[PDB]
Amino acid sequence: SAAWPKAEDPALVQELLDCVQQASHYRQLKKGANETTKSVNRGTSELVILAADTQPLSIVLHIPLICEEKNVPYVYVPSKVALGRACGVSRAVIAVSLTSNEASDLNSKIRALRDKVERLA
Amino acid sequence: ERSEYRRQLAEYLQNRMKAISPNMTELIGALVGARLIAHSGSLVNLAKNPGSTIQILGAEKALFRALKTKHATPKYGIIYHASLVGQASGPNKGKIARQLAAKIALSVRTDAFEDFPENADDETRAAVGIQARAKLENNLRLLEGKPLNKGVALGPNGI
Amino acid sequence: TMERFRVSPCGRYMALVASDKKGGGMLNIINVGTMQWIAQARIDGRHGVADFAWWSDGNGLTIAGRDGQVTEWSMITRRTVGIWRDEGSIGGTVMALGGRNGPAELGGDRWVAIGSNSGILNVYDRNDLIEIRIKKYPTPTRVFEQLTTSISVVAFSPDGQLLAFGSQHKKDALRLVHLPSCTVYRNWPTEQTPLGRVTAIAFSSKSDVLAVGNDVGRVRLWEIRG
Amino acid sequence: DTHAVVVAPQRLAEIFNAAPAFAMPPIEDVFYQVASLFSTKP
Amino acid sequence: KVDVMIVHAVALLDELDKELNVMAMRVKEWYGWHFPELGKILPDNLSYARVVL
Amino acid sequence: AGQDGRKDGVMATATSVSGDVTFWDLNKGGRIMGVLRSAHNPPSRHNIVRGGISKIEFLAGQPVIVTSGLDNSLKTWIFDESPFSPVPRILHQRS
Amino acid sequence: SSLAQQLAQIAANSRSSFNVKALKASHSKSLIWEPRVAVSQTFAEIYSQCYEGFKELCHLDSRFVPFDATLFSAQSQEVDRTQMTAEENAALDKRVDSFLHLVGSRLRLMPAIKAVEWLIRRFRIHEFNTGTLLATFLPYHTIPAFVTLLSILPVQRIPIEYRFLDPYIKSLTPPPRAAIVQQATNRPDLLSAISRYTLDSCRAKQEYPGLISFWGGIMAEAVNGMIDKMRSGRRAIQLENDHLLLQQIGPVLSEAMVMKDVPGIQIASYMVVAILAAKGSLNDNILTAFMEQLVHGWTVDTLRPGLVCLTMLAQHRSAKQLSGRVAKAVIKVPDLVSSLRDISKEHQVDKLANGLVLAFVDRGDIRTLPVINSLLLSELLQEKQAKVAYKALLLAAHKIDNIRKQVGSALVRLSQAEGDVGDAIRTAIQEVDFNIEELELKLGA
Amino acid sequence: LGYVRTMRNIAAKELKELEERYVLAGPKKI
Amino acid sequence: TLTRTPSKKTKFVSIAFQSHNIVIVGCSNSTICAYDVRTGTMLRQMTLGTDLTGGSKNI
Repeated sequence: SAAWPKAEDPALVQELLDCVQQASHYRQLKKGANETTKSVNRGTSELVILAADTQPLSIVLHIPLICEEKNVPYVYVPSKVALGRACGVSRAVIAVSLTSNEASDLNSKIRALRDKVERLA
Repeated sequence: ERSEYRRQLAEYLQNRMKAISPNMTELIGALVGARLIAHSGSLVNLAKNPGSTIQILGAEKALFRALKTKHATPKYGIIYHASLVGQASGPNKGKIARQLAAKIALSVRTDAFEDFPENADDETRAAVGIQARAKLENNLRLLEGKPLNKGVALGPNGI
Repeated sequence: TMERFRVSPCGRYMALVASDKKGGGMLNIINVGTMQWIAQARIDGRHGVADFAWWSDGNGLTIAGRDGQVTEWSMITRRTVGIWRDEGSIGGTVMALGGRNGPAELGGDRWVAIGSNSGILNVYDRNDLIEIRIKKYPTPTRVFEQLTTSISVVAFSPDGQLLAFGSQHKKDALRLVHLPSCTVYRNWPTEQTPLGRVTAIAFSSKSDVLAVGNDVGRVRLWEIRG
Repeated sequence: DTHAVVVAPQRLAEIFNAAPAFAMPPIEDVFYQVASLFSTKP
Repeated sequence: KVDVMIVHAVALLDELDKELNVMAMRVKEWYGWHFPELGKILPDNLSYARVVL
Repeated sequence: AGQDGRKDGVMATATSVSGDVTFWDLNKGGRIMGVLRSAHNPPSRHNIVRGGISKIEFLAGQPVIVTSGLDNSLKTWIFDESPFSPVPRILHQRS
Repeated sequence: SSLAQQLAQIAANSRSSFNVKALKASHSKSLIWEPRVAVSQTFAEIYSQCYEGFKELCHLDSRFVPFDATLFSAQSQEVDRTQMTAEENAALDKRVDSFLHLVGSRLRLMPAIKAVEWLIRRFRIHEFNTGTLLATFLPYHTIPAFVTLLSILPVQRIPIEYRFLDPYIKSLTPPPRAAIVQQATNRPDLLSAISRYTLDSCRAKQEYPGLISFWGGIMAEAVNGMIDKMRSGRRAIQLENDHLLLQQIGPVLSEAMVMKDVPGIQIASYMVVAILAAKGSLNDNILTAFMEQLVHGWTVDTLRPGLVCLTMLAQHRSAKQLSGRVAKAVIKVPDLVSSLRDISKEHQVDKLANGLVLAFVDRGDIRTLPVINSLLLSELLQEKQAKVAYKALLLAAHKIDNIRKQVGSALVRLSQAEGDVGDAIRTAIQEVDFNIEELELKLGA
Repeated sequence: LGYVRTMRNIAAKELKELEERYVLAGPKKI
Repeated sequence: TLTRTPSKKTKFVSIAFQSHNIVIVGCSNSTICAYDVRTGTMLRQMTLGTDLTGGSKNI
């Protein structure tokens, strides 16, 4: 379909979820469509993960345009409710996006993660 | 002649708006949607906004004053004169402001990206705005009918 | 290690779990006829097998491996019947299985419960599980989320009626689900009903008595009269 | 075997508080709505 | 479906309404010399121009 | 009586194998209206605790109604008005 | 200040003013105009305008003519209720009540409102028949008329159940229906009162679908919430609360089902008992009681919804058979199989049908056979149900002492049933191990 | 927080502008 | 390029075709990947355990 940087590779997806979970414990992660778009417009973001199986996909199709412009990688998981309870909020997040700081092993993990995404491209 | 010209102009505006973005004019109405698109510059220029941007779309001086000096933020922009929020009340008006914000952002991305197989009736095309209309008007009638606070019923004596 | 194991209700076989994680965990099947190795089911995972349960006939056994894979692995064929997924839970921790008049070729057990690490605990139906071809994404019967931490006991009234499921990490995480109506109870357990930090539960074979036990190491008991 | 149903009181209240009492759709209609809610049939 | 029409249209409508306002008050004063009580009784400028017609 | 407290025709019945008294509203066809459950202690043959109810009087003209049992207890009950009461409340007791 | 307690008891139990100030305010409370005119509105023009509205109402609806004679005559224009005797006052009250019950239909109409305004500014209905007017306005509880009445109501005069509208009097906005239903759930008295009002109306044949819909909705939501309260866990409190709820609702429920005249209110009683058995896990004696009663009470105009209620009742039942007259009436129901098929297209009629056929095989009358065969070929029962039905049928044919000819014709028809019903029948024959051929030759010979 | 974010946005844009200006003022070629 | 594996240490050693569209590769981190070639998607990841005779965990 349109979700062309699809990530179905299982160990890849599991690493993405776990990194999100770690980042959720580090408060460096924004939960939801609207907030994702705010974070990327303000540029602070460094990676963005979406969900393929939303019913009108179009409510997240606006993100890849902006991230192609402002040059940050984005990648789709296949399961929204998995992403949601990966954040740990009990309601199916459709869009999570996690940003940078100065000195963090989490920042390192992010860099390796976006390298994996650029591999998937 | 000028008056009639404006009248038929508004007729065109509503029709052409139904032609472009049926979801949004199924939510709010062509005029306020037009004002939004105007301040947007373009449809996609709108659809890259987030929900909170749409909630306060317009009130730019007021917003940036209250932020740049840490005052209370404005609650809404053109959505105030939009049709649905007039039937709320006060604290309800704020809650409707948020909810109408997010569902508008939904509808705009929907009409702005979701393709249609072009043998597509307008109703099947605008079903999502219709859904939003229904759910949201239900929620508005609920919060309107939120009860009040039971107080102990006094009789004649203090008893 | 021989830490975790579960015995067939038929009482002939026993299943031990191989402490060797590496991309996929396996559980050995050992006859208690002669305590001999007779089978080794291997499931994929990312850490190995969270939990598993014997189907009520005995013929197969259901293996809930972490990252939510559920293998159903036969015994009479002794090859995997089917694979499907818990509906997107990050790390499965406990499963269990029970009920009556579920589909016979999956052994004839009916409700199957799966508990995440995240705390959400789903309940599925196996007559819904069939598409032999299996539904790769059962939309779950319900997706219970009263609890809020990692689920540790998930157990079944052996007459297929009550469900107990309870988290240990917070004080008093024990919730009780009626079935087949899948509604969690209200009147129990209350704020003041002494559970503790529940660590193991068990209903009787008659399913009249419930016993529960906590980190202080004490047992409580409740009659279950409807 | 069958049991007592379980309903969301928000659902029942939604049924009735949909519309004012006068010009509410007639009682057979609303009865079919409500009994269909309470129906013990999957 | 392009919306440059839309943005042009609403600019035009806003300016149009404003100029309708000022010329409506213009004709209000412009007849009020002959008949000011008309403008007093009728506040709706549209109907007011209508009855001037 | 008549589910509005206004009408008359109420009667009270008592056994001695239970300790629960019963109030009928006679008016339409003689419906039940309520049970003062366990006014006295419920009688039991296996139990040391004596129970069972001796007699009941509605005293004349007034909505008090005096009960006594076996278990050394004389209680008095009364209906209110402005909440209508199916079952009375206790307004004396001696045990 | 025990003195002051006594005095305020009297002074809010007053019924007539005695300083001019309280006189003027008591006259100036009114519905249409403002106080600052109603003060010195004298007692002609009130009768004038209101009688004009009265003429409009009388030309619309017929039966207002005795009220024209008795409550709007020029002597009524100056009758001073304040100075008659008590029995007079009560007779007046009855006339007042009957007028309210008739007029509450046409309430959204201005002449009706004017009529009530006459009633208030002359007889002070809002002060001396408070509960009735509040009752007959409660159904329209969303409307500006209701808020205005809420304004002019006297506080301590509001009946003790309806006291809960006082914060709305402090804040003149209408209460919403959830607030009403919550007070209805907590108290028995308000619910008893509403039901008794609307029962008075339909006893009087003055009901109307808006009011009935109102009453049904409020009763239904209230009973739902009440069972939500009465649930205990503890066995005895669950039992006693079942008893208690049954006491508070039973009589109303009785007359409401059995009132053959009023179709919608019969449907409403059906609705509420359906919920009652559906969520209130009740006991088979009581369930059969309700079944038998609606059996006695239904109409043809209410027949299909009452049948839906029958399905729900027998399905929530625990036993497997029906009690007699229920079977008699369902025999009397004409379009049974078609109707239950249309019902079971959304409603699962199984236990109902089982109880039917079990009662029919208990019947030993032989006018029930075509019914029996039709329900057997219906494909509505389960396999064990059809089998044990055939079993009891053969056992009836064994115990019977013509009748044998009819049961044999029925039996050969069911043995030669074609589809899965016939397969289950022949399965029942195979497990019962009795010879179809023996009975076939015995009946054909 | 809101105030801090706005000033952050403005300064971010300014760093963007200044970076562009710095670069345009001033194994690479094969 | 059909796809590449997620990680960088996943070395490929063996290849064989189950059917027309269904390729099997056996690969360094103890894994056997079943890919569908046509879309290029990852049908299933088979997996092998630790070599408990010698060291060097990854079979």
